[PDB]
Amino acid sequence: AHLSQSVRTELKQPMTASGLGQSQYVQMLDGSFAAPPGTENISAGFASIGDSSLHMILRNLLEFILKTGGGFQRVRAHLYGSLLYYLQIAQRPDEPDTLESAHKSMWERLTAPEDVFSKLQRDNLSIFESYGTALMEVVCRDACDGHDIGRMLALALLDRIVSVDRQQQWLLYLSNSGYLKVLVDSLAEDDVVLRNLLTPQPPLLKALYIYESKMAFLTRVAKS
Amino acid sequence: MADKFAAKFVSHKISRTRWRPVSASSLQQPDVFATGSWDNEENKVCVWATSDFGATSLDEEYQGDPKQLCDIKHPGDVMDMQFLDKERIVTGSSTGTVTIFRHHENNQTLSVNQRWEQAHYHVGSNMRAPCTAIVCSSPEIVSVGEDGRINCFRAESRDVLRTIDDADSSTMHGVTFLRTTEILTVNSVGQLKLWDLRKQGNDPTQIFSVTGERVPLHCVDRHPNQQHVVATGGQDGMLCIWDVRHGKMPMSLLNAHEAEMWEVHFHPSNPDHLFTCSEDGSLWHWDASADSEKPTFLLGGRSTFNISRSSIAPPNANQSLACAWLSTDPTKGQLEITNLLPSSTLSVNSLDVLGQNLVCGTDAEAIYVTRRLFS
Amino acid sequence: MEELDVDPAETPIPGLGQQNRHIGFSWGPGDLLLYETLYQKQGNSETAARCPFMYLVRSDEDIYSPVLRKLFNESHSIFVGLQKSAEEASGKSRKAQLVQVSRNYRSVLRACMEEMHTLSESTRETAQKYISQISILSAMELSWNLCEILFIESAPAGPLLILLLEWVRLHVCEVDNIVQDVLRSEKPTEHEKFWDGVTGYVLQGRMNEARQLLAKEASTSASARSMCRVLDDLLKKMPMLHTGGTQTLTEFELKWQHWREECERHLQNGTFSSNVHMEAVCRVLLGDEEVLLEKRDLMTTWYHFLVSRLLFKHPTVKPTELHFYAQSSLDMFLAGDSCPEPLDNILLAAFEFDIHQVIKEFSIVSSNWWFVAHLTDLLDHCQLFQAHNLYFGANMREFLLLDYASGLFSHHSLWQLGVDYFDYCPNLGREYLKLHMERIPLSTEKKALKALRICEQRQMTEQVRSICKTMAMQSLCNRRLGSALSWSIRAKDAAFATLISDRFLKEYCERGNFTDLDLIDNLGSAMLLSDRLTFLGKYREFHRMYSQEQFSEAASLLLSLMTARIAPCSFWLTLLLDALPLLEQKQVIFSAEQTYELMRCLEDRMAAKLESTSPDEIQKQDSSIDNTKVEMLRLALARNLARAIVTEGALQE
Repeated sequence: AHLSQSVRTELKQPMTASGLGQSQYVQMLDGSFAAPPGTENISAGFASIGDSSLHMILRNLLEFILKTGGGFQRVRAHLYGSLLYYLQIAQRPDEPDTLESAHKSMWERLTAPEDVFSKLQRDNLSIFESYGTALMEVVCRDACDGHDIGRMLALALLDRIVSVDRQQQWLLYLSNSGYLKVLVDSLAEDDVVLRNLLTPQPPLLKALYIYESKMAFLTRVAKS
Repeated sequence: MADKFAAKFVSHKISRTRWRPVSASSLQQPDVFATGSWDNEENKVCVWATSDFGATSLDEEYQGDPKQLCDIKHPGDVMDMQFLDKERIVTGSSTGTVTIFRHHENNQTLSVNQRWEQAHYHVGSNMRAPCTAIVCSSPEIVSVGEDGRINCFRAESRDVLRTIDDADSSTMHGVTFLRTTEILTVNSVGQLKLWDLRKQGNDPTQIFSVTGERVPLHCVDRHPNQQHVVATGGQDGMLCIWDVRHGKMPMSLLNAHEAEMWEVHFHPSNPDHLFTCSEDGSLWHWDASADSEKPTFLLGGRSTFNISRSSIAPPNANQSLACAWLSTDPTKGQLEITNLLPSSTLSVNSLDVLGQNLVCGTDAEAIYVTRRLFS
Repeated sequence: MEELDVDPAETPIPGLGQQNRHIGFSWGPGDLLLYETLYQKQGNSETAARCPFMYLVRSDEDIYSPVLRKLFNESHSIFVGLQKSAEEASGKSRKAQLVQVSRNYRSVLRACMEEMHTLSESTRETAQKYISQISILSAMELSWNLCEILFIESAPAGPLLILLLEWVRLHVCEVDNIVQDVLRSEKPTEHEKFWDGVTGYVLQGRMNEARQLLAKEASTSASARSMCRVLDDLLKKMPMLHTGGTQTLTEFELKWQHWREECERHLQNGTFSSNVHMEAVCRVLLGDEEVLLEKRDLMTTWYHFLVSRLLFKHPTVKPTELHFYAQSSLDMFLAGDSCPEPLDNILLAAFEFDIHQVIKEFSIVSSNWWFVAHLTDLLDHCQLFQAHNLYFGANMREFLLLDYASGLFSHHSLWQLGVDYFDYCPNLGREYLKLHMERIPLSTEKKALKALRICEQRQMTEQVRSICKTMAMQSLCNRRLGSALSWSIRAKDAAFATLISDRFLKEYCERGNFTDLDLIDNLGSAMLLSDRLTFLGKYREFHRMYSQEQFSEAASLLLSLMTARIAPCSFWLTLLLDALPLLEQKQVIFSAEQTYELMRCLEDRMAAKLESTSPDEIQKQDSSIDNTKVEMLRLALARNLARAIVTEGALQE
């Protein structure tokens, strides 16, 4: 959580504060006149040392999920929370939909070098793919049968993984294994509990947050 | 591999299965087998045919259910069964009786041909004792029992030809012919014993056993072409290989099953193959043929890896036709091991193998038959 | 449970109690032994007729059926497969898996019925027993398939009626037999049952097959051809629900109402007034209850009549309304002197969604717990039972599985299946398994070794000891001392090992040789189980060393066995006599010191014989043979001592 917060805090300081006062006296002695220095120094904080260390943290976090059995419901909830905070590091910041962002020609969007976040998201997805059906089975089972908080976080994790899964491998697994049908069929069980929440003095709102997480995940699947 | 066996439910437990012997001059495949039952209200001996209805289709999956031809009531459990010849089946009973049945092919019936009602009994009480194993070398029959006795019969002789009284102080579980006048027995104290049937005394000629803790030995078979090579199976599920000329210890000890090993058989005409069955519900095929690639003397190639096992073998025995089962070279003895049945049968009590055909019987009240063992 | 106000089912036993004889009884593990008794000797008749018959009453004849044996082995494989899979699947995938498991159970029932049918055709004397078993298995598959639809598949409005039409079709075959006979006729349209075949297909919802029969009539009858075309068009246009359509139940109901108004308009216009059978089929399409009841004989069952009524009046029926229509259909179909059968109560309870009443009625009607045990297990995996423990500390699932497994333990080949059922009983299964394992009839060493492996895998150390002790006692009764000793050692019973060791020593005193040499030679660390077994194994080691010509070691061991007092006092003569050949050797084997110890052991025994002899038994012939043996021992000891002193004295220079 604090790693996700520190990376997001670095990204919010704009680059105008490294240009006033004290290193300008030692580099004036290599005279080579050739070519304008005008693009290569803009991105050197987050990107040159981070990728390998983050991929190791992801692998180890996925392995720690697989080592936890069905008895460790609170541990699982923390690990799904950790994985959601990790997946938030690779998230592109919401660019404002300015009228000028549409002046960027379709040509500049096809020839722009791949953004560092899209590289990290792809490399993270290749790591999820290396754990195969074992990780898919654990997350899908905890989304259907888990404890209230575990179900919510597993559904939020599925919403996030399916949002980045361009090959639709997780969607194909969820359909072919029947978990997508179990999640849909359980809406009839939620109906009985959701009716009780409309009373002036409702029970604990846990069923509402499970329903919201389930419907958010189904809404995500419906976008393809 | 599950698609190799036709399974027949028969509504009684099968203790024994044996193929009818085919003529060595016939290109005929074995099509007839016998079964014995146990732990039923009325035990029986049955004769079965494998169905041959002429599938001139190279592409239709074999669904030929075995058909019962005939049966006869058997007093007590069928503890062991062998064909004496094409027409005669010999049985050992839990009543201590040895019985010869005759199959009449013309009317598909069984009849009692001969019986020894007190083949096995405890000395001093005259109480019946189970006849636990029998072996045939036509016209000779040998039986062993829980009374520790060895009996010799001839199929046409009403009287027992010879009894070895007090041969063992323990239950004998298995018997096989080493030679025409020599047998091997296995017992409840983990001994393999060699007997000369012409010796007037009651002492074994040789006794073999494992070093350390002794477990019961249940089964024994002799390599068909190499009379000195013997296989045994026991209570710990272990396959033991013996050279009965070379020491009193097994030559090899192999993890074969997770429970009691009921039968071991070398393939009669292709003895680079061996078969075992167990209480664990498995039927294993062992293939030692991987070393029959004639030593094509060519070319050199280095590489090292260490793994420790202790064997003290002195370095002077001639390269005379190494039995694949006696090979001690960890770089040359690649045994291929295959479970032939799908996971989850009850006990596989018996197997028999003839040509391309294998039959086995189970406590799942089922007979399994294949006719394409090596396909 | 209020105690059942049902008179207990009287089982009349033919020939028992003829002549005012009292009945004696003994309970077995699943059988009742019955015998006649003379409970009152008033009168010295030494000719009182021996009880000539002992009756064995069996509660479960079905457990012994060769065909039902396949049912129990295949259903066990399905059951164990279900229990192993219980952890792996969530939501919709789990429901589809449980429906597949239900279908696997029904497939085994169907295969058993087909086999019984083929056997019934072959064998006239057993045919009646197979016919009654086929009827019971048909009632089980009928009710199981209904429970699959209502509880496991939990079929919603729409798909429900499609599944009920399929249910009736799978269990009511009479219409297909009628149509096959009609079609084998040279002229199918002139056949008496032709219109019964058309009407029967319409009642089953089989509009396409009814239309194929009507096409034959339209070809034969030029006058009926216009009416056949109208009726073919009505049957073709009939709205059917499909298990994958985008159609709403409301859009279906509107199309169905419009189609029904088209049927009614054709009837009111007198379109069919020249053909009573086409008019009757059109009235069936309108759901006319009088005409449906006139066709009772084509439906044969009230539940086929129910499904026909649902098809033509209530095609969008809800699960919650089924019981009302089922009850009404039963009452209308049974409106004469016919009482409801026990199967009707089961099917009504299923339509009421009362699973407890379905289980209860089947537990009364069935001889065997198989149906109720497996159906309840499968429905428990559907989470349909609340975790209410019964007043006896087990849930309903565990109770029915325990009784079913106990039933399997009564049978000589099926008791192994009962083991695995007890492992899936969490509260009482282990204690039931212990109790039943001790009661297994151990007729063979192979059966005992199987039972031991099962007990060892489950850490059942007391049952392992009990089984080994039973086998040791049976082997002892059979005069197999080596087998008895081996089983006693495995039991770790030191007292029983002592008793068997004393019998080996007695047999040696009588015969001069051991019967089971190889077992005693291989005792190893088990020799330490008792002092008497220690003595027996060391005394055998002495005979082995003596046979190997190791006379000095054998002499030292023999002396150690006497001095350690591990030898029983009755056997001390025999030990001293076995020292005679070593005392008489040309070489001095026993030292002067060792010879004095042997002399002391001889005198200690002579003293003990003087103390145990009350004065009145001095006069039977065994006293003289013992005295001659003692004189020989004294002479041999004196000769060894004289030689030992000379040899030891000659080595001290």
